[PDB]
Amino acid sequence: NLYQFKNMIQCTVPSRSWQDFADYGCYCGKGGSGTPVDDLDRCCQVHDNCYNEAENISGCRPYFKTYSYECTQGTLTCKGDNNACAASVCDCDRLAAICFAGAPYNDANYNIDLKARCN
Ligand SMILES: [Ca+2]
Repeated sequence: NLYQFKNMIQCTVPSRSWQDFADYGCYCGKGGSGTPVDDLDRCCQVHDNCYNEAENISGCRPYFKTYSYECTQGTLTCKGDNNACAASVCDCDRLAAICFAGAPYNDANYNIDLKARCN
């Protein structure tokens, strides 16, 4: 769920406030369309697409599904007790969190005008 994803981000990128990734480019947060503006945005595009794919699973609601995971000593792990939905969503979140940690953060790309720039 989003709370868990927030925690994944807090654990792979403790140097930023989680909310720095909640409204960035065309895909991080709200958004879900247009040209990814940079590598961080591309991380979010893959994440968004990953969620859309997980939503094909019956009863699978990525913002809400509580999965089983651990963030310890620099590593994120999706646990074996996860059903197909939980495993898929956890993987989406894990990969995105790792992606965020390796992407440059451009302040100019925070809170961009989606209606104008993400068509
Ligand atoms: Ca999004």
